[PDB]
Amino acid sequence: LTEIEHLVQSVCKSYRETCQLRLEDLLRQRSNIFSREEVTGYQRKSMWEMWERCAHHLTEAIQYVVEFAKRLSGFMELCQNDQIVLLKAGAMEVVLVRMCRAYNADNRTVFFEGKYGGMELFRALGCSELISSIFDFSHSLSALHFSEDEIALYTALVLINAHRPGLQEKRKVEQLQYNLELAFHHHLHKTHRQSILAKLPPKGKLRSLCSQHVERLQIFQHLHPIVVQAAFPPLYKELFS
Ligand SMILES: O=C(O)c1ccc(/N=C/c2c(-c3c(Cl)cccc3C(F)(F)F)noc2-c2cc[nH]c2)cc1
Ligand SMILES: CC(C)CCC[C@](C)(O)[C@H]1CC[C@H]2[C@@H]3CC=C4C[C@@H](O)CC[C@]4(C)[C@H]3CC[C@@]21C
Repeated sequence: LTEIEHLVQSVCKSYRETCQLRLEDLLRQRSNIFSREEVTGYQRKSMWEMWERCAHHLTEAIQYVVEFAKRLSGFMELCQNDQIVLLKAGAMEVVLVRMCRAYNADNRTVFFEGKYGGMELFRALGCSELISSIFDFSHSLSALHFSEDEIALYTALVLINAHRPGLQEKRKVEQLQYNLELAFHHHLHKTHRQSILAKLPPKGKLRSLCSQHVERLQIFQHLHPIVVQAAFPPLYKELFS
């Protein structure tokens, strides 16, 4: 019918094509949990091996988010400066939101390298407080039981934010943002899910968590540079040095 029903469909399709891990796989695998022996195996790995592994997974996760963004109506018609401003500010925020699908609140585990494990899996990295904060964020989000379409629409909005500093064509970003806001709000009304609005994270929370996360990734990358399977030169250039 309207532009807006079509926009819901195209955002959800973009998400489906880029969600990386299927929800029904993630749910089915919840009973597949790392054994005590497997956990010890991970805890004994070098900090630097765990860093290599996690950095590679995080890179790949960011690439799926970039592909998601590229498929959002109007995103590719933004100027390249603005595309990069949006991705730099938002792509890791989206990854952190996407985690909640892979997180099981019943036992505080995340799907990692084919089974579920708790935060203690990552002991060798020596960032227990940061990791705990990330797990807690996913735990808060878990309680919403976000649907796949809610995740799609919400994460589109994490990216398409006209308030990011440094945008050159702010009105163009505003147009996209308003349409996405309408799509999300329409969809929540249609599905009797508007109750989630008051339960979503305060925006400051996601921003500060992400900033802390990226800061730690930068520290590790300075200490122990990784090989990146780089697909997006303008974005790579902004994050790596
Ligand atoms: O394919 C490409 O070209 C490409 C380009 C950039 C990429 N990600 C960059 C990262 C990383 C990060 C990661 Cl994921 C791992 C190790 C070290 C880092 C470091 F912090 F060092 F950058 N952290 O946040 C972002 C990010 C991206 C957008 N907003 C935030 C990923 C793939
Ligand atoms: C600060 C870093 C050095 C260590 C970060 C440790 C985390 C929080 O312990 C990371 C390590 C690997 C990360 C995961 C890598 C890949 C994915 C798939 C993506 O679709 C959702 C997020 C998800 C599931 C990540 C969530 C957070 C993880 C699970």
